[PDB]
Amino acid sequence: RFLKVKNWETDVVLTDTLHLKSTLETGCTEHICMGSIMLPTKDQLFPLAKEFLDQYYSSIKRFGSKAHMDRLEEVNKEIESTSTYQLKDTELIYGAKHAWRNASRCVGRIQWSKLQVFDARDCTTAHGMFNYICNHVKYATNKGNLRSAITIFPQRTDGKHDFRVWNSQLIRYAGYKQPDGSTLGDPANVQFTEICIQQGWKAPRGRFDVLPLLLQANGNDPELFQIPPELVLEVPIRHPKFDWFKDLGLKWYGLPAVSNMLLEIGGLEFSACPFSGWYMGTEIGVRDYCDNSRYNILEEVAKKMDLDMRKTSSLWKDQALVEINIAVLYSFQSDKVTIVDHHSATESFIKHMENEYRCRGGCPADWVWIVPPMSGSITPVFHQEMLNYRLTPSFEYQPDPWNTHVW
Amino acid sequence: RFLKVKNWETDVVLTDTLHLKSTLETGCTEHICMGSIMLPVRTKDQLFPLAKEFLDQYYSSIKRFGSKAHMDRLEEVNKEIESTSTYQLKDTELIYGAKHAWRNASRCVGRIQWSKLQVFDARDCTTAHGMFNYICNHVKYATNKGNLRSAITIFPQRTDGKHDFRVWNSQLIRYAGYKQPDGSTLGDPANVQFTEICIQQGWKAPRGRFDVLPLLLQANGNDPELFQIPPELVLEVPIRHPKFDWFKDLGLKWYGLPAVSNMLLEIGGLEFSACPFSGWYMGTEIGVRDYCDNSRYNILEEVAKKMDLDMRKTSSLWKDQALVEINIAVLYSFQSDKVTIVDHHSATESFIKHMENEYRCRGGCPADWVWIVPPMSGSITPVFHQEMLNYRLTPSFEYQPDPWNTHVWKG
Ligand code: HEM
Ligand code: HEM
Ligand SMILES: C[C@H](O)[C@H](O)[C@H]1CNc2nc(N)[nH]c(=O)c2N1
Ligand SMILES: C[C@H](O)[C@H](O)[C@H]1CNc2nc(N)[nH]c(=O)c2N1
Ligand SMILES: CN(CCC[C@H](N)C(=O)O)C(=N)NO
Ligand SMILES: CN(CCC[C@H](N)C(=O)O)C(=N)NO
Ligand SMILES: [Zn+2]
Repeated sequence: RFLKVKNWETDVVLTDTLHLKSTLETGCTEHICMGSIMLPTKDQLFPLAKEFLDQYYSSIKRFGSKAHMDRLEEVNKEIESTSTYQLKDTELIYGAKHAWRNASRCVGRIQWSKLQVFDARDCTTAHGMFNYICNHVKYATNKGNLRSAITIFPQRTDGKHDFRVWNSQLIRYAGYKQPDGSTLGDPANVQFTEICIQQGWKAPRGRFDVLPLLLQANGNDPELFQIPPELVLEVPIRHPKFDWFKDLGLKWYGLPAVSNMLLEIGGLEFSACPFSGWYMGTEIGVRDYCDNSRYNILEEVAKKMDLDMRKTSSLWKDQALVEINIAVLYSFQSDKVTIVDHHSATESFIKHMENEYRCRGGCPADWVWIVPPMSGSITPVFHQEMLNYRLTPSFEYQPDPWNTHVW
Repeated sequence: RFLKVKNWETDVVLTDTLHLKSTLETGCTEHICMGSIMLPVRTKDQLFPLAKEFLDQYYSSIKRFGSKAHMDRLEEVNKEIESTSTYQLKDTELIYGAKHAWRNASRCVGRIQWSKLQVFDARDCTTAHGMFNYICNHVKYATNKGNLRSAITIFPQRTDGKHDFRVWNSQLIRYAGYKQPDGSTLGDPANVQFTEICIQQGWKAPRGRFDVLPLLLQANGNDPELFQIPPELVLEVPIRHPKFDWFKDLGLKWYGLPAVSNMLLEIGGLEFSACPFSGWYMGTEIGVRDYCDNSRYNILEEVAKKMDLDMRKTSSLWKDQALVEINIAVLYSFQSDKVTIVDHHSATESFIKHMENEYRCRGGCPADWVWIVPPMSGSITPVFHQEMLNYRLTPSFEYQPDPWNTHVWKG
């Protein structure tokens, strides 16, 4: 019931009690660990509501006060009457900050309490969604001095009037299969791009075409919009030592903004809740650039560095990887766009874990996602035992809308 | 039930049925994953089903399930258990058992090799000197002048828990660590406590940065005894770099034979508390962990100093740069001296092939992603992208408490 986690580099042992407040299921059993798997009515709603208001009122030191009991009554009244209920602005902000706080795959949670919440629950159309999103984009980007933000569209009702951003992130690049057989641009977005084209988008068929937004309001058929090019801050990639690096013609965008997740607060479901912070360097330079099913540039880069690519044991892939990652960090820092390196981010997360342990009784963390995709063991998180469990409010995966939508 | 795992790089999907045969616990529950936790005297009653399960597995593997030889062996084992409270494995079963413990070892990336294991039967051993002799022969055999061969040596099983055979060393070959009065450490900080025990037992310490530790060997529950492995049997590799000529002046070397000696081998309910085994190194074990962990030799600074990297900010990736150069050095050195070693690309790629074959032929391959993914360059290896299922099959290798914590000293 009381659980210990040990850091094997420092011997510091922490005690976790927060896991006893765990709501949802992990995917694991006593027989099988699924730690590495990517994706493992009125009566339902009141305990969920209660559980949430209880933690809310506890957080503002007013547990069992008049205002607390009155609110539970009011919400109780409203559920019984309307089958759903509405959050106060205060609850909405608390809920969103806590969904981030509870995100076990997020290394950047030291920042959790500095989140700008944009309430877009008064939104009714796709043009309105586009407006809200442009405003979020400009606010978060802040001319390169990035600020964390979330924009929250209206909650699910009967489930046939869902708000959804069909895009996986607000800003991503198009993917195109060619007669050649190869892939131009980002192979991860080939399918979404096809959906855009069949919906009407004139694709310029280039390597780094910022995708348009495909926005769905009120369960209606989704609609296309180009984000003002002037609002999409992009960074050309160069190297502080390699003159040739720029000739690869690589760029990335400054704003990482996940737009396909579902925010659950007090049982209510917010199916459109795009949020953004800022990049850790490895996300772009290791994953986006070097994954075999992504831009897959290691082969080209190693060539230009004239490494011996005959045998895997020369560590040529490893050498190029480091340089590509040096260039990403340098390019962002030179253009004054917020970015964090994996050493600094993981050092912060360890400090955050210690704060959460002493102030909250723990910190759900998924080691598989928290450890950076390069240089794992030279970052402190590699050596830190973590317990993974699901707390609410939460960000959840949800099915991609094209498989769900009834046109 | 059928469980699917996906590779997110290739979209190849595999189906696991093998997990249905898993008995032991993971530490995880429906409410908590303990997948990153390092560490999450049997009755007659508990012993017979364990023996039965094992013997059924053994007889199935040789295509003799339900045969007269199978049934006679169950009855013979049953009788032996009721009469003596334990039983003895036939040589054939011991070999099968030891190979399957390796096959089942979910944290081992080298399992493509599982069917090629030389098993040395040391169950006739009675004394610490006997153990020393067995271990010397294991080292010489496995080393093979640099052309490493996988091996395990199996000492007598647990009886009453008061007569255990144990190798107190965590690996047969390791370097001493010494805590200085000024709080710094000479040698390997991981081995300070064990080095202190050795000294107290009467080892005369040379007190340098790479002193091969003596063996501390416990036979039949007696107090352990010290022995020095003959130096001519300990193959070592001076570390140098293919392009950086100052690298040799760091004074680094490592030993060629990685030989885990502190684990417990479970076969058919029987417990083999001393079962040292060895394969060969994957380069990152030495170049990433042994050299660059902060709590190990911790050489990152000195290497980066010598490379003249910008060290004023982490975001130069200086640590990452030094790290790669050190790992190139380790692979180059071992290759140049004709000592078996495998790089993390080759080893992970082979593991994925192994894993896919096991799914097809066996119905699964339990694997601990946290341990399988190498400690540098994670996602440019195919294992990072492979979903895995972790579960516990027997025969198995298990952790056991350190013997200095449990031993009853006789004096
Ligand atoms: C402030 C800067 C932030 C940093 C440096 C950061 C860091 C990261 C990183 C590196 C990942 C892994 C991404 C991947 O591999 O695909 C991640 C995942 C995640 N983060 Fe953050 N984060 C930040 C802000 C935020 C914010 C503002 C939120 C929500 C308000 C958030 C919630 C999440 C969630 C839910 C995931 C998992 C997403 C998934 O499963 O795909 N993070 N974080
Ligand atoms: C043949 C070459 C082999 C290679 C390249 C290899 C590779 C590895 C590596 C890199 C690890 C992780 C080590 C660490 O981080 O401490 C490991 C773990 C392990 N391997 Fe192997 N292995 C090999 C042979 C063997 C053999 C012969 C056995 C036993 C018969 C074995 C059983 C295990 C076990 C039980 C672990 C887990 C150790 C622990 O939990 O501390 N392996 N393997
Ligand atoms: C199969 C495995 O779970 C998968 O590759 C994970 C591993 N760790 C990860 N870690 C992060 N941060 N992001 C990812 O997409 C992944 N992918
Ligand atoms: C806390 C964490 O489980 C621990 O540091 C693990 C991570 N993965 C590992 N993987 C291997 N191969 N060896 C290790 O010692 C570790 N250490
Ligand atoms: C969640 N993450 C954004 C994910 C972006 C993605 N990994 C990418 O590398 O493009 C993040 N840094 N939060 O803002
Ligand atoms: C288990 N592993 C050996 C472990 C050795 C350890 N990583 C070391 O570097 O000393 C191995 N390759 N087996 O042969
Ligand atoms: Zn688990």
